[PDB]
Amino acid sequence: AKLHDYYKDEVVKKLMTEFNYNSVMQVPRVEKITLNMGVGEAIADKKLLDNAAADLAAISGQKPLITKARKSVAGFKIRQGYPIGCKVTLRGERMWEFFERLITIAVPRIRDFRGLSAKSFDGRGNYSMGVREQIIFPEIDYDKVDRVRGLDITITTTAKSDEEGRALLAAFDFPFR
Amino acid sequence: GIREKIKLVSSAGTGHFYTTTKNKRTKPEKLELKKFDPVVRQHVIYKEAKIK
Amino acid sequence: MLQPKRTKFRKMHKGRNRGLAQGTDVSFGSFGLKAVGRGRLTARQIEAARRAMTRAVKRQGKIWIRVFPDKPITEKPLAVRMGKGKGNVEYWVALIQPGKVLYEMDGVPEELAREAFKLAAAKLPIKTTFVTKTVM
Amino acid sequence: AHKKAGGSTRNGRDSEAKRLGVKRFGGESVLAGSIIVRQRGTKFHAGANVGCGRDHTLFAKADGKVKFEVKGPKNRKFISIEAE
RNA sequence: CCGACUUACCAACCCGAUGCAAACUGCGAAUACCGGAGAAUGUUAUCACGGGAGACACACGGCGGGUGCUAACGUCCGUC
RNA sequence: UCCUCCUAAAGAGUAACGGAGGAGCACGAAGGUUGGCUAAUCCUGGUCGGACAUCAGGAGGUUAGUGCAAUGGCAUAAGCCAGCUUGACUGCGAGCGUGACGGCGCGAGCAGGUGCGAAAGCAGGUCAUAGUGAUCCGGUGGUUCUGAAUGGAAGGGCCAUC
RNA sequence: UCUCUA
RNA sequence: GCGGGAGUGGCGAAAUUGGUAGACGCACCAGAUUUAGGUUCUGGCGCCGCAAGGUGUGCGAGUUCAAGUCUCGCCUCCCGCACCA
Ligand SMILES: [Mg+2]
Ligand SMILES: [Mg+2]
Ligand SMILES: [Mg+2]
Ligand SMILES: [Mg+2]
Ligand SMILES: [Mg+2]
Ligand SMILES: [Mg+2]
Ligand SMILES: [Mg+2]
Ligand SMILES: [Mg+2]
Ligand SMILES: [Mg+2]
Ligand SMILES: [Mg+2]
Ligand SMILES: [Mg+2]
Ligand SMILES: [Mg+2]
Ligand SMILES: [Mg+2]
Ligand SMILES: [Mg+2]
Ligand SMILES: [Mg+2]
Ligand SMILES: [Mg+2]
Ligand SMILES: [Mg+2]
Ligand SMILES: [Mg+2]
Ligand SMILES: [Mg+2]
Ligand SMILES: [Mg+2]
Ligand SMILES: [Mg+2]
Ligand SMILES: [Mg+2]
Ligand SMILES: [Mg+2]
Ligand SMILES: [Mg+2]
Repeated sequence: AKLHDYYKDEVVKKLMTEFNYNSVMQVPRVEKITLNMGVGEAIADKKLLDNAAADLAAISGQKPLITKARKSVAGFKIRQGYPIGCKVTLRGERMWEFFERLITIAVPRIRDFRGLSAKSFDGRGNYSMGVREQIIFPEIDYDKVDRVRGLDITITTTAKSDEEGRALLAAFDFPFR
Repeated sequence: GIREKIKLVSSAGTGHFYTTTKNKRTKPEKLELKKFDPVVRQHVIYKEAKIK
Repeated sequence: MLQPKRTKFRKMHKGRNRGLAQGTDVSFGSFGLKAVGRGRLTARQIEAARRAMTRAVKRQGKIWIRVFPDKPITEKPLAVRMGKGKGNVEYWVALIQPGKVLYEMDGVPEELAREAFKLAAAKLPIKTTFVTKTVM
Repeated sequence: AHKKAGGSTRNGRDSEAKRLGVKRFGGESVLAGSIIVRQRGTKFHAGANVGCGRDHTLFAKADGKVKFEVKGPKNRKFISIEAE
């Protein structure tokens, strides 16, 4: 709750200043963080899905929800109902604590890290990024793993526009560019 | 017409039986249902037997 | 030759052709060729009258065709008895009621539109007349 | 020699008429259990003292006169039995 | 690598205008049909049961239609 | 032979070697109940990831879905998830529909015993309409109903069923 | 064992 | 005119209940053998294409998550049949 306290004390005062909002409830806030791993290669073996969920459970201390195919497509050789990915929804304190470990540990551990994009805000403030390699989190042991996975992080916030989320993350010193 | 026919014999000692069908390929395990026995006027477990 | 690209069904009842028409006013262009009689116009008759007025205007001006042949017409072959199914689709017609504007034209003078539509109506089985764009 | 004989018609079939419709109209006194409407869907719907069958058949649960009426936001047609 | 621009080969959606449909309907009759009430009229014309049948090859004409060529003293249905 | 639509003329019904399509099953859950949920498609962003997997938001508002053909229905969902389960009960059935008949169908309610639900209540198979075959003959289980002098038995009858 | 032609 | 059947690479030919399409062979190309050619031996080989992928069963739409296989229509070829007066 280190960043939640830092939000409640300094970000709200900052955004109320830099936007001149009538109410404090009009301010943005983060709502959830969704962690998807689309594993399309589990049609070869279930164990690839079963170990990627084990890896993502170490990153965020939750058991992941194994997602399935909404429908059947033949270009990918899948039928409707096959377990095809895994997700984790993060809310509350576990959200803040992961978001701390993200921008403090894992983003610096990116090979050739040079910033994020400010063109990844889905028109309505909600930010989405994708990491190339799961070893940037220190939860994973390097010798113990075998396969380089990848996941994508999706921060869903209550910002109406795109810039109010851009300023919110910049208030959390989020390394755009 | 792969869905063959069977009979559900009362386990109450009576020779009462309901007749019904099943797919013996996909459901190899025996069907056991709790049905009414009009002789005993109780609900008793019936078990799958051959239609014979 | 005009013809629907797709149809939901291949054949149609013979129907009737009673009633007055709906495409009465000159919508788009300035001059029109209005049907007075009743009947059906084939796609050949339509395309021949289009050719006769396109040549009569020397591709000057713009020509609309208000009608479209969407009714399939079956025929039985020669030396075939009256049973054994409905005949094969041979051609396509448009049912024409009185008042239907068949063609429109502008970009040309009135007298030229008169002589073009006269050359076209001489290729059409039904009796026509010449109309102009009326205000209201 | 010449009777080019031939053809057929893949389209000879049709089914039997199920005799659906409204068996008792409005203002028409019925006994309890009398079938009012036989129908596929719920083209009509059951109101007061009117049951809906397995095949969406509307029958009278009581005795009295048939009342057709339109209710609801969807403007659906309800059939009710007035008391008598 | 990005592609620079202009074409005429066009063109999705959307918008406006305009037609068509037996197997289209955000509308919708006339008639017909069912039920109720009320006169007048009609040799109960109505229903039920029982005795005896015949008939189940129809025709044209009108209207609504299918098929055919909106051909047939054609053909198949509905109604008189 | 059966089902769906049109022809079919706004009740029912209505023919042709008229126009078009399907059925001769499936399901022990794809049934019952309680509780909850709500689609197709498209747009933007996003690791492998691509026209099209999974993820987040927005438009949209059922253009989807319904075990299968078509039509009619479906948000109180009849559509989609999970829990518990066997009402895919037995005897009856007022009263109606439909047929020349054989026959087919709907059915509240009654008695018994049951399942879910806190409960009101719901459940006598599946959203409905196709998924089928008379009688005879013969087989199997049950039942003293009968039992050709008498007692049994055979055989027959009745019930279920092939 | 087989082994054509220029 | 009626019905049954088939149409795939340069060629002959396969594929199953719809889960990529070319297995195979012939030919063609190239290599080595040989004084040279043939044979014989090895390796390639549907079309566009940057090495990475795309378009591809007669033609046109449909069906399906997905067709060579399902529909339908058009087409071409083969066969059989086209009778009594
Ligand atoms: Mg003959
Ligand atoms: Mg109509
Ligand atoms: Mg007769
Ligand atoms: Mg007769
Ligand atoms: Mg006669
Ligand atoms: Mg007659
Ligand atoms: Mg007549
Ligand atoms: Mg006629
Ligand atoms: Mg005639
Ligand atoms: Mg006659
Ligand atoms: Mg008639
Ligand atoms: Mg009718
Ligand atoms: Mg009528
Ligand atoms: Mg009509
Ligand atoms: Mg529910
Ligand atoms: Mg995506
Ligand atoms: Mg259900
Ligand atoms: Mg159904
Ligand atoms: Mg016999
Ligand atoms: Mg005895
Ligand atoms: Mg004796
Ligand atoms: Mg020599
Ligand atoms: Mg294949
Ligand atoms: Mg002879």
